[PDB]
Formats: sequence, C-alpha cells, structure tokens
Amino acid sequence: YTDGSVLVSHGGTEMGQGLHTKMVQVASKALKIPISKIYISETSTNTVPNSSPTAASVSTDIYGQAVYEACQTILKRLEPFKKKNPDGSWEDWVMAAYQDRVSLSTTGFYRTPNLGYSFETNSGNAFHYFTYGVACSEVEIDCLTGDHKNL
Amino acid sequence: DTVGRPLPHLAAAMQASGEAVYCDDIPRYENELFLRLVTSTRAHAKIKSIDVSEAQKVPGFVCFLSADDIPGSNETGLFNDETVFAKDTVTCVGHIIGAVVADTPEHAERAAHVVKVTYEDLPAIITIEDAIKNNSFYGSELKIEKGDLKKGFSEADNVVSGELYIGGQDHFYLETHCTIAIPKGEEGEMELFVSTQNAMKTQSFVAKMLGVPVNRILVRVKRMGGGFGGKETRSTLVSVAVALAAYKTGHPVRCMLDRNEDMLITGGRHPFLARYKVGFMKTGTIVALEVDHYSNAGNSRDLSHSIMERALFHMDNCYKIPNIRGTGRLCKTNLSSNTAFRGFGGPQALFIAENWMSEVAVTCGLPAEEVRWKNMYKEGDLTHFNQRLEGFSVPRCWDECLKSSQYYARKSEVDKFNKENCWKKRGLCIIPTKFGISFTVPFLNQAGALIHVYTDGSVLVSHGGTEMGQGLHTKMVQVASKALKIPISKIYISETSTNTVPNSSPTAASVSTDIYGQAVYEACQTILKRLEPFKKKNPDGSWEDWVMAAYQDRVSLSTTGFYRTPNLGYSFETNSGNAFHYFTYGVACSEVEIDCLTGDHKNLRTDIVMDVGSSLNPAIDIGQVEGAFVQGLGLFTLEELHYSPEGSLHTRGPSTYKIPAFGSIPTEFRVSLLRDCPNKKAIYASKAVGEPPLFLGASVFFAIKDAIRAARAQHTNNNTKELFRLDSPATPEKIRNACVDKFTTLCVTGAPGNC
Amino acid sequence: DTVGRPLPHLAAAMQASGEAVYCDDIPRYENELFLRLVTSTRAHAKIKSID
Amino acid sequence: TADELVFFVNGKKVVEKNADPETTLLAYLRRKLGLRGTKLGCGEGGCGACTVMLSKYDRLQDKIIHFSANACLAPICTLHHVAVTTVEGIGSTKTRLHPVQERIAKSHGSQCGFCTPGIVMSMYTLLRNQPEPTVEEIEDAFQGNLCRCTGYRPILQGFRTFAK
Amino acid sequence: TADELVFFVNGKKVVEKNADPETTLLAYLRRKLGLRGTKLGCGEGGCGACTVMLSKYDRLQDKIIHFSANACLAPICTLHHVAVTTVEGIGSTKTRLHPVQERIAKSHGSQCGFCTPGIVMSMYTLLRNQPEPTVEEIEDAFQGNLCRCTGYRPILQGFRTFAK
Amino acid sequence: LFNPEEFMPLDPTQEPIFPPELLRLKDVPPKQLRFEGERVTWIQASTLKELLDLKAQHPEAKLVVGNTEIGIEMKFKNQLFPMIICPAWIPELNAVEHGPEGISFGAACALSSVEKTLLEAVAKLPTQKTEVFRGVLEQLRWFAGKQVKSVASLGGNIITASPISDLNPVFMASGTKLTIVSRGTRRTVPMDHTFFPSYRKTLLGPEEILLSIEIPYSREDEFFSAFKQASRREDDIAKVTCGMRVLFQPGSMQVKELALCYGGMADRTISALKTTQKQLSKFWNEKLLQDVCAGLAEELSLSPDAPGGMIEFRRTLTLSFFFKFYLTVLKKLG
Ligand SMILES: Cc1cc2nc3c(=O)[nH]c(=O)nc-3n(C[C@H](O)[C@H](O)[C@H](O)COP(=O)(O)OP(=O)(O)OC[C@H]3O[C@@H](n4cnc5c(N)ncnc54)[C@H](O)[C@@H]3O)c2cc1C
Ligand SMILES: Nc1nc2c(c(=O)[nH]1)N[C@H]1C(S)=C(S)[C@@H](COP(=O)(O)O)O[C@H]1N2
Ligand code: MOS
Ligand code: MOS
Ligand code: FES
Ligand code: FES
Ligand code: FES
Ligand code: FES
Repeated sequence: YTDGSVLVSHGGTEMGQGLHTKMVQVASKALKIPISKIYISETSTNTVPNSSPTAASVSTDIYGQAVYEACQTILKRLEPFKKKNPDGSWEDWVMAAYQDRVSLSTTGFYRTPNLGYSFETNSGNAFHYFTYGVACSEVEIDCLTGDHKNL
Repeated sequence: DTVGRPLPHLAAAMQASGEAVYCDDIPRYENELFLRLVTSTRAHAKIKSIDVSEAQKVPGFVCFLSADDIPGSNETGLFNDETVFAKDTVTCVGHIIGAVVADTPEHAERAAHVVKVTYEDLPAIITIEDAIKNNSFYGSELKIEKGDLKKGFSEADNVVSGELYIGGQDHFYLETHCTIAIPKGEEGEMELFVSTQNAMKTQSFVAKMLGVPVNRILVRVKRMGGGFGGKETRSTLVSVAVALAAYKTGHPVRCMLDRNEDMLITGGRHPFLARYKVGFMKTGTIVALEVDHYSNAGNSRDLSHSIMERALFHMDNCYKIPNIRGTGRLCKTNLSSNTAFRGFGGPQALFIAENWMSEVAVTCGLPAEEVRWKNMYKEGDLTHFNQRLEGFSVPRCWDECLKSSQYYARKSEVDKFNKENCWKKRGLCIIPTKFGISFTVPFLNQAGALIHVYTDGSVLVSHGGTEMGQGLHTKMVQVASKALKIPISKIYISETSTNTVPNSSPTAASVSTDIYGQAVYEACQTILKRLEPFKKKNPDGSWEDWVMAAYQDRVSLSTTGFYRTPNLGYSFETNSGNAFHYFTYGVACSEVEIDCLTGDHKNLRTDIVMDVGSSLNPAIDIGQVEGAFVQGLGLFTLEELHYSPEGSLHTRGPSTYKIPAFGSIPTEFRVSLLRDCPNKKAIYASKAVGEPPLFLGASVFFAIKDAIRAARAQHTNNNTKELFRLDSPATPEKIRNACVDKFTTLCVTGAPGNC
Repeated sequence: DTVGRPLPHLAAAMQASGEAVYCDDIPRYENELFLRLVTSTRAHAKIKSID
Repeated sequence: TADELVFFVNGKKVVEKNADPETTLLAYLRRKLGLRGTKLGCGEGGCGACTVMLSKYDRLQDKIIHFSANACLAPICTLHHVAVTTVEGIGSTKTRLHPVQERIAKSHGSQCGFCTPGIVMSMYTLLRNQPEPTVEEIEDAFQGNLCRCTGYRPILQGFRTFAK
Repeated sequence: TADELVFFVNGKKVVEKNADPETTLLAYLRRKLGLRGTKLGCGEGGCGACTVMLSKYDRLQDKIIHFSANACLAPICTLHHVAVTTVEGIGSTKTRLHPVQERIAKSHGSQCGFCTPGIVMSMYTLLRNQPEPTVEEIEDAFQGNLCRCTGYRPILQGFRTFAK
Repeated sequence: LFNPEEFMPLDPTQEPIFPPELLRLKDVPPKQLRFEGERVTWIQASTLKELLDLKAQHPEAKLVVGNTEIGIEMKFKNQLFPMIICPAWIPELNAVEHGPEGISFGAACALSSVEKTLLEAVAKLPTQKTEVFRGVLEQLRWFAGKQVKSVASLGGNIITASPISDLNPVFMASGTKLTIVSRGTRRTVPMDHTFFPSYRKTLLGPEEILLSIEIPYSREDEFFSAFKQASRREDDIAKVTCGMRVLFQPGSMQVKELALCYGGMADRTISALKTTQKQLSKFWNEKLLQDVCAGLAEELSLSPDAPGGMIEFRRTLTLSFFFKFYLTVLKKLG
C-alpha cells in the first residue's frame, strides 16, 4: 500500500504451526524490510484460488517459494525508484512507484519440480527430499500395575 | 459475445425485487452500535464548550466522541487541511464537531439534538464576492493563454463583456452516505463496508486517524445507491467517524446519514462566478476571449484545484478561438467544502462559453446555429491547450441532430407560436459539447484487476472500480466474456475490495470502463496464454476440460492485470502535453414553452445525438446519456440551493430542493448514439459516457433564454440585440423577473415604467 | 532479516490475552441461528421414519 | 397497561405487545422485521423510496381498499388491523418476479436500483386498484417517487405496456 | 417471583434479573457478555480451556479466597456474590500484558493458542495464592489443562521463571 | 433496447390474497387502544365521544391522523408531544355528506378521497355549481405524490396552518364552513381572515377539534380561480398561492362580492380585504384591473428583508395571478 505497508496472502492456513510467522520472515528477508511492515490477515478463496489443503508438511516449502517469487516481482518493479533516490526510504520508493503508475500488486506461484512416481513402473520421484531424525527414550514400568514413567 | 448488445444491468432484477443489498441493508451484529454526527450551527466561530449532560440522559446513550478521542491523527482530507473532528474553531455550518454513539439510530438522533454547543462568532466569508473582496483564496491563479489578446481585441468588430453566475448542486444520490465499521480486536484490524467510490482513500484515511498501518484496514464496496462524484472523497467524513467509534467501543458501529445531514455536511457542485469579454467580427467569428473564473470551494481544498483545471480545459467548448486567456481562482469560504459532481468543473465552464456565444449571435443578429457552426473546430485543430482533436465527430452529431430533430421546420413553428401568443412563448436551441477523457492528474490514470478461474471453470473477476448504478460490473463481465470467449453466465463480480486490488483510483472521471476494461482484458490475456497448451492438446474439448487439465498440470489460474493510460501529461508551464486521452462528443436540441406570467415552463421535446464510439452496451450507454442529461436539466433549471445571510443552508430535503421528477422530463425525449464511429483509443472501440452528456442539459436553459427574448420583444422594449443577464439555475423566479412587462414594472397600476 | 532466528509466533501475545479470534469468537449477527447435527445411532440400518 | 398492536406484513401476522408511538413503519420493517427492500431516502415524504402498499377493510365503505403510503412517516400505531405489502411481498428472484418487477428491470428502468422498490410499489398499487390503467394514470402514479439515475424515460416506457 | 443474581466479572457488576438454572458461566461469558477469551474445549471438565478464577470472601476462613474453576460446569446460579476473573481481566495487548501472558508468549508456550487462556488462568490463580511458588507447585497447577500442540516443555520452562 | 413481446403477462387473479385472518378480525367492534412508549402515550379513539372526553381530560394532547406534519415536527423541529390521540377511526371524521349548500368532508378524510369526490362532483354537476370544487382540484393537481395524498387529511392541512398551505387560501376565499367541537360545544364558522390569528395558529380552543369541512357549491354569477407558485425554496414561507372569488349582481359584471386570499405573502394565510372592499359595485373592466393591481401592490408589499426573499417575484405573482383570474372571469362571463 502507499504507506509502504505490505499485505501478504497465500494459500496456506494457520493452525498453530507458525506458517504465517515463517511467511512474514521470508517476505521480510526477500523484500529487505523489517517484519513490522508486513502483515498476514487470513487465508481466503478470493485472494488465492484453487489451493491445496494445508498439509503434507510442505506449506513452508511451497508457500515460502510463492511468497519469495511475488517479493522478487515487487523488488524488480521498485528498482528504478531505488536508483533515482538511493539515500531514500522504502516508503519513498513505494510512493514514487505509485505516482509513476507502477503496479504494487502481484501474484507468486510455485510448482515442485520432478515429482511423478508410478506404481506401474516402480520409478519416478515420489518425494522432493526426506526429513530425518533419531530419538532415544528411557522408561520405567511398574510390573505390578502396568503404569510407567517417561524418564 | 455480448459486447455491443443491450444487456440489462446485471443486478436490475435483484434491485427490482429489493434483494440487492446496499450498505445499511447488511444485517446488524448483535452488539452493533449507531453513530450520529454532531455538527456546527455557525459559519465561523470559536468553540467555547460542548455540553453532553442532557445527551447522557438519553436511553441507550453510549458515548460522545470528539478530537480528544482520536488515537492517531486529527488531520485529514485530500490536502490534509481538514479536521476529523473540529477542535477549537468551526469554519462552516455543518462542520463536524464530534459524534454521539448509541444503541439505536433513534437514540443516537435524540442524543445528538440535545448536545449543546457554545460559540464565539468570528467574521465569516460566504459569497464569492465576499471572498474576492477579502482576498480569500486557496492557492494562486490558474491560467491557460494562447495567441495575442491585445491584437485579437484590436481586430474585433464588436466587443461584449459581462458577468455570470452558476449555482451549485446537491448530488441527491437516493442512498445517502453510509459506513459500517467492524473492529476485529486483533492488531488494529478493521473491516468496513462503505458506500464509496474511493475505497483506497477511505482505507488510508481511516488508517491515518487510527495511527495504524494501511494493511490492517479492509474496505469493501458491494454497490452504491448513486455516487455522482459526491462519494469520490466526502464519504470519508462519515467513514472516519464510524471507524473511530468502532475503535473506541470495540463494537461494530454504523452510520447512515439522513437526507438533511447529507445535504448540509457533504458538499456539492461548485458554484462559479465568471467575468468575461469576447471580441468578434460582424460575421459572428470569434477573434478574442478573456474569462476569469472563480469557484466557491468552501472550507477545504478537497478536489477544487482539479475541478478548476477541468473548467479551464473546457472554456472553448467546441469552438476555435485564436486569442484566448482563461484564469481560475478558488474561493476559500465558510461553507461546507464543495467537491466532485458529474462533470467536475466542465459544465460550469461550458455554460459560461455557451452564454457568451449566445450573446455573439444576438449582437450580430445572426441565427444561433449558424454562429455556432461557423466557429466550430475542424478535424485536427488544436485546442487552446494545444491538444489535437483527432476523430472530431461534433460536425456529424450536429448534422444528424439537426435532421432528426427537424430543427429548421420546428424553428418556423416556434416563431409562428410566438407571433400568435402574448403571455406564453416558445424557444428552441441546439448546443454541442466536447468533454476531455482522463484524470487531469496523470497518476490517477492507472487500473488493476485480479481474475481467478476456479476448477469448475467459473470465473471471479475483481477490479478497482465500484458500481454506483452506471453498469460498470455489467460492462466488465461483457468484456471478460468476449476476451475469454466464454458465456457471461460463467463470470461473476462480487464487490470491490482493497485486499483484492490495492491502491485504486476513485471510480471517477468517466474513465472506469476504459481503464478497468483494459486491466480485465490483460488479465484475461494472461489466462488465455496459460490455457493455450491445453487447448492445443484438446482443441475440441470444453472450457471446463481445459481448466481442469491446467489445474492438474499445476498451471496457475489466477493473475493480475494492469493498465496505465499512455502519453498523458499536460504542462501549464509550456502549455503542451496531452491533458486527455480523447474526447467524447454530443449535440442536443431542446424546445420549451414558458409561461411569461408565472415563470413556469414545459420541456416539450429534446433530441440528443451522442458519440460514444462503438458502445459496449447501447442500453446502458443510452441510459447514461438520459440520466446525465436530466441531471444537467436539474442543474440549469430546477435545482437551487439557498443559504441564510449567516451561511446556513435552507434547502435540506426534497420539499425545498427540487430535483427533476417524472413530470419534469421532455414530453418527446429522443437519444441516438452515433453510428460507425469506432474509437481506436479505448477498449473494444468504445468511449467514456458517464459525464460528457450532462452539459447537454443546458440546451433547455438556452431554449428558455430564447423564449425569454421573445417575451421581452413582446412586452419590454424594441431592442432586438439586447443582452440581458440570466444566471443559472433559470428557476421560475429568474424566468418571471426576466419577462419585464406591465406587472414587473407596476405599469399596470397606473405608474410609469420600463415596460 | 530474521530468517534463522527464534521469533515467537506472531499471534502468541494475542493468544495469551484471549484477543486472538477463532471461528466461534466472531460476533453473532442479530438474526444468526444455530445448527446441530442429527446422527445415526446404528452402525448399519435402513432409515424407516424420522419424527 | 398497553394494548397489543396487531397488523400484517406480506400476509403474515405481526403482534406488537410493546408498540412505541414514535416508531415508524419504515423503522419497524427494516430494523425489527429485517425486510430491507423498503429504503430510507429522505424521511420527509418527498422521495418515495420507502413506498409500500397498505390494505384494510374499510368499515365505512364496506370494502377492502388498497393504497400506497410512505413508510418513513407512517406511525405503526396507526396500522392496527392494517395489512402492509412491501417489495418482497410481490415477487422475488428466488421464486418468480412480479410482472412490475420484470418490466422495470428488463426495460433498463433500474440503474443504481435504490429507488426501484418504491417505484415498483407505486406501480403495483395502481394495478391493484386499476388492472387496466390509462397511460395518464400511469404517469401520475409516480409524483411521489424520485429517481436520480435514469432520467425516467425507460421506467415509463416499460410500464406503458400495462396501459389500456 | 424470581430473585436477582448479582456477581462480578473482571471488576464489573453483572445483574442478571432472569437467571436460568441451566446456564453455565461459559455460555454466559461468551454469549451474553461477549467475552470470548474463555473457550469451549470439551464441556465435561477435562481440558481446562474454559478455566477462570473465582474470588469470594470466606466467612469461615475470614479472608478473600481465589481458586480456579471450569466455566463449562459452573452454573451462574452458584455465583451470587462471587467475582469472576477471565483472561481479559488480567492484561491485554491494547494496554499491557500480565507477566503470565508475556512469558507464555515469549517462551514459545503458545502454538494454536486455543488452550492458552485456560493455562494463563491456571498460572495466574496459583500466583494469586502463592506469589513465589516452587517448580513442583507450578506443574501441579496444570493437571487440569490440556494442550495438543506444544508438548508442554516450553510452557513449564517459561513459567519456571516464577519459582521459587 | 428491450422486447416487450417476451414479458410475462399480468394475471390480476393471481395477486397476494388480503389476509383472511385480518378479514375475520373486521367483525370485532372497535375499542379505544392505548400504546405507551419511552416518551409518548398514544390513544386510538374509537368514538367521537371518546375523543371529546379525552381532549377535555387532556387539552394539550396532540391529534394525529396522517402524521405527515407531526412526523416532520417531531423529527426535524425537535418537537415532543407526550400525549397523542389518533381519531382516524371515528366515523364522523370520515363522513362524506352531500348537502344543500356544498359537500362536507370529515376532517380525517384523506386528500385522495377529497380529490376523488370532487372529481366526481365536477364530472356530474353543471360547471356553474363547481367553481370552488375546481379551484380545490387545481391546488391538488401537482401537490405531493399519491403516497402523501392517501394519508394526509383535509383537517390536518387546515389546522397545520402553514403560511404556504395551498388549500387554506381556497377555503378562505370561498368562505368554506368549518364545524368545530369540544365536550359540550359545537359551532360552525365560515373560514375568513380571522381564522388564522398568528403563525401556525388557528382560532380554536385548546380542547376543540375540527370535525368537518363543507366546501360550497358556487352560485349563479359566481366565479373562482386558484393559482400557485411552481417553486418552493424554504420550509413553510414565501411560496405564493391563492384563492380568488368574485360574485356579481345577477346577470351583471358589477361586483357584489370579491375575495382574494394569499399564502406565502406573510406568516399566515391573508385576505386582501382593503383592496377588495374598494371594488364593491365596480364593473369588471380595465379600470378594475388597474385599481386591484395597485391595491395588491400596496396591501401585500414586502419589506426588502422579508423572510423568504424573492421580493419582486412574489409581488409580481400576486398581480399576475389576479390578471389571470381577471381574464378567466371575462372568458367565463362570455
Ligand atoms: C411530501 C409532502 C408534500 C406536501 N405538499 C403540500 C403542498 O403542496 N401544499 C400544501 O398545502 N400542503 C402540502 N403538504 C402538507 C400536507 O397537506 C399536510 O401535511 C397534511 O394534510 C396534514 O395532514 P395529516 O393528517 O398528515 O396531519 P397530522 O400530521 O397528523 O396533524 C397535522 C396537525 O393538525 C392537527 N389536527 C389534525 N386533525 C385535526 C382535527 N381534526 N382537529 C384539530 N386538529 C387536528 C394535528 O394536531 C397537527 O397539529 C405536504 C406534505 C408532505 C409530507
Ligand atoms: N447510475 C449512475 N450513473 C452514473 C453515476 C452514478 O452515481 N450512478 N455517476 C456518474 C459519474 S460522476 C461518473 S464520473 C461515472 C463513473 O463511472 P464510469 O467511469 O464507470 O462511467 O458514472 C456516472 N454515471
Ligand atoms: O498433512 Mo497434516 O494435515 S496430516
Ligand atoms: O468523476 Mo464522477 O465521480 S464527478
Ligand atoms: S424516505 Fe423519502 S418519502 Fe419516505
Ligand atoms: S435507479 Fe438510481 S435513483 Fe433510481
Ligand atoms: S471446556 Fe473442557 S474443561 Fe471446560
Ligand atoms: S497451543 Fe494448541 S492446544 Fe495448546
């Protein structure tokens, strides 16, 4: 918007996992502006259509990419104004862009490459990569009651 | 492909059934409160106290809000020269001091009336002459000048100088100003439902008052029950107040203005005073023109500068004038700030032009059509601001209107009528117009759209424009359908919102179809390019097939579109650069009968020919011509605002302010759109239609003046070349008074008189 | 640039204060109604009547 | 010790046990009954945006009568045993439009749409009194209805089809 | 024929003139008073999402007592002359957070946030009885609060700072 | 632009039914009703007797029929009337009675009923008997809309006593008879200059109510016109409107009676008494035209600062309207 504040919308929903937090961190990094200038309000079908469910643990990966791309478009469009006013502020560059009738709205989109596993041929990538981990747990059982303590 | 077909307004059936939802029709939240503005009763005064003691005793009273309650900024208005809430000094009757909040609109009303304000009066400036006398202006003189005036006036055979006034106008949108504000309680978030043509400024202004980033504020506009410019900026008077109430209470709050509040507070069309001098030949040819314009701007700048700019751009009307100088000054007065109204300074300057042109024809003793024609621009001429007239269609409109209206035969019938009638007279006049298309501020000439295609193949279009009855959404659906090659039944537009298309210009300047049409078209082109590979693979498949395949191939079915009108940028320093993209043209012939004894009149017949290029929708465009013409008929002949000498508006409702009624329209009322005139410069060869036809209403005014001339020939004197001043609006008062006879002079009593 | 830093969840302060709005926390319209599902008490049956 | 106020709106009985004398029919329809087709345009009788039809059995004429009225000035307390018909009472897009509604929409007689319900009810009321009106009766039916958008021509043209 | 029910919520007097015996404090807070910080998680006393603090003067003990309760099971009709404190009664981002609120937020003890008000009210109550509790007392305060997101570690870690 | 051949035909029998439940309730005998609000008690009177008693008991109680004036007063002029009586149900206040001298209308009769009745009278009766009726109809021509006329009462307009009432000048000029009642009292008076003593006031007692209004048949040698200004710029002042009557000695053009009454020339409806008195026994000619115009110019002269402005226009109308009457009477005299 013309005050330099940024509204980000993406196909992902917040359920406690901190997806919007991460998307704001990404946008802040990509645009090179403080997180306080960016806001995510909600997820809605009239801003981003045809969204996949927020699922498969990939929301950061895929919406992170879409947000990044949209940010890159914004930066490209602002670049001439940065050059004209190199000692100026984000707010001054945005206002100059607006007054020069440069669009400050853009979509971003990402499509995970090289996926296509076939049950017929047992080939083609099913996953983009894997997440790994190891855990070691110790317990004490009460053999008389079936209760236990996680130590 | 419905482009060029007379498709009814998409919402017309719902509007007829009362199902169409306007702002106040939105259901109320269980805890929703109501706001009523508290407003100055003095033109200019210091505020000495505000007593809410009696208001607090009204059942359901919640709070009184004033400048002290604002968390962010009390500085607002387009040029930051207004208060949200007046603090120490009021500067017009209707100036907003504060607001009451209550549990019902009846209780808010009751409480507001009982709020008591104490004032100390200050010297006030009400009239343009007050303002000139006191040097009370906003900014410095505006000017356009071409040629050599001293030379032109030296070559002139005749010179006529004079003064003319044109009264203002109340928008009288059937739906008054309305806002609902819903505070979310999180992070300063607020969602507003507003009857506004300017969601962007609403959003910004609410944000500034609250002191929160613009991204926290969402403004949504489904539709307006009329706008006419009166909701281009002045809607923020209500919106910002209601947002404050929401912020303060934490409850949803709404306000819809009563008619009397709306007429007082929200501003109207600028009254203009003109002082003019024209030099001309005995043939009627104009060789020199000087016009000083003064607008009554009221108590803030608002859009007054750009309105005066448009006035200066239109002081030529359709006439080539080699030596010309127009100036404009904005009068700073203790009246509600005047604003945009359909035409935006154009009708005023065009009326001033036609007035001196009427006097040229009278002075020369030549038929008015002939003087107009002889002075008309030709294809490819430059205007006084040095813009080339390309596709100048006025000559075609003129010829066709002369023929279809049967002007010459009817002129002879009017003369026969005036010969046979002593106390009634007819008049007939034919008038051209041109109207420049684009915001005169270059950066407002930008437009965005956002289109989504859902997986069932249905399409949701969003664009920066708002619907106020002009059929903009209708035209955008027709455009999108043609562009995508799918039926209109597959496309929907729901509303205008700041979170779908940001930084939108106000829906104004008649350019919305033009600029949102291009933005929508471009978005549609992007969708088509992305679907092309799927059509290639399945050329006999359906739209739905193509869309689903694209979805399943992970091709995005959502895109923005954007348009920026090219080659715009007039300089007042070089008197060069295009102020406009193109011009819309039209001609109207009107006939009237006046009652010389009473000042009443009948509109007998009107014929209009309008150049709208290749119309996207003839039914909608004919509707715009008719509605705009009737508003102009109101401006010039019916509608009159009246103030006490202390500057308080007397005319605050339909009982004292008379907009045209069913019975007001010309008995025979014909409109034609010019044929085979595509416009290369706009979407699918169409032209802007919103504002250009309104000045054609003046054809009635100049027919009335023709009829008065005949009455004066009958009863007043023998001077066939007499110039008398007739100000606008030509109400029964002005008409009657101008028919000088044995009654106006009291000669009938036996006294001598000027009869 | 906060990427890689332990920034608290953006809404956490409002979640702790009870200001974060979840679906049922949205205010009710004056005319707003309430729905309750009627569900089978049998694993597999013909529906014979509903009274 | 207040009597109940009993009237009808669109064929349905309304029993108001706590009528405030100050309550206008327009306020009641919009803000109590939630029928928002009827609009506020001025609150002083000039504009017709709030036009409804009233029907009662006139005990002095021994006759059912139907007339138009401005909802904005009609006190509900005058309406005991009166029937109110609003725009939603005569047709809708969810059921079937009344011929009056169809013709004003199709004739391009609705632009912004705000005056349309009031005009529809003025025309409706005429047809309920006179099923075969003349062209003149039709024009006179609208002296109390203002439209700022259309210039009136299309509304009259579409309604002229009811004449003879 | 029916008595008035008088209690206090966040310092403000509530006078219920027509108390229904079936009405729960949770329903009253949310749907009559519009204080939606207190949540429904189960309606059976097991999750503590609806946790509030109640205060009263004990006549027998001769002092003001403070304890936690499940609003989902507290009939409002038990609350005559009792003071209720909810999450909105102790701090706000619009004014100032209570230390309990600040610490759970900054310690990463809130993910979805739905259990957070109840846990805040459990910890707040403890602190109102014991300004300097032990690590043991802190964990015990939460036997009645469930969280599905966090795995509890950060919540205990953040509140440990209040000991001993 | 559209195709009417495709429109749904109208089916007059398929209209919403008049609520049968409501129809059943019409048998129930009317009785007084009482409504109580935050600020106002409203009594719906079922009988004239009830009305007169209520008014005797509460003389300050405000009558409301159509509310087209009281609604404006309450909403816009801040007025509050703590007790209202609505007499609309009372048969006597709704009666339309044909008598020897004229047509009587109960005071609650809506202007639409008056217009219907008079239009019927004018179609049936000799032109010479319906001069005043046609005056009334001319004033009702472009007067509000159908909505207002269907509920605005005849008595409401009269007692409102606006300086710009279009009806009061006609009723004054014709000496229309007003039957006025309270508990005990009953009196009939022709309306004349004295009926309106001051701004918005009438010559009624605090308890009195206007029962009926009798609009006279015109007589032989009697002629009537009414005219009105076609602009209004202020709430209730400075809109010229008039009723004009002349009675001639039998078969002559010699003035026996003359009445010129004007609204919009003062803070009440007024009669140009001094001017008209001077024309008694004079003949209907140019000299009378000149003398009346001179009389009107003087008697009705407006100060430069008169409320409502339009000073020259209004003077001119008073004269121009008389001129139109003068010529119309000449045409009627043959
Ligand atoms: C939009 C509109 C346009 C109008 N145009 C015109 C116009 O062009 N010319 C014109 O002359 N008028 C005009 N009027 C005024 C209209 O004619 C009057 O307002 C109407 O006749 C008043 O009648 P009512 O029944 O509505 O009165 P109410 O508002 O109910 O009462 C009016 C007054 O009369 C008193 N009253 C009523 N009945 C009696 C009774 N029988 N006995 C004693 N007192 C009584 C009441 O106490 C009150 O003081 C217009 C009004 C509207 C709203
Ligand atoms: N029905 C209707 N038509 C209308 C208006 C309106 O408010 N209602 N506003 C006019 C004005 S002032 C303008 S500038 C244009 C704006 O819309 P456009 O750019 O889509 O023509 O519509 C014109 N026609
Ligand atoms: O993919 Mo998570 O919603 S199971
Ligand atoms: O540009 Mo129209 O809103 S005056
Ligand atoms: S709202 Fe305008 S007449 Fe009722
Ligand atoms: S359609 Fe807009 S007022 Fe009539
Ligand atoms: S809702 Fe789970 S304990 Fe109350
Ligand atoms: S943060 Fe989600 S249940 Fe606790």
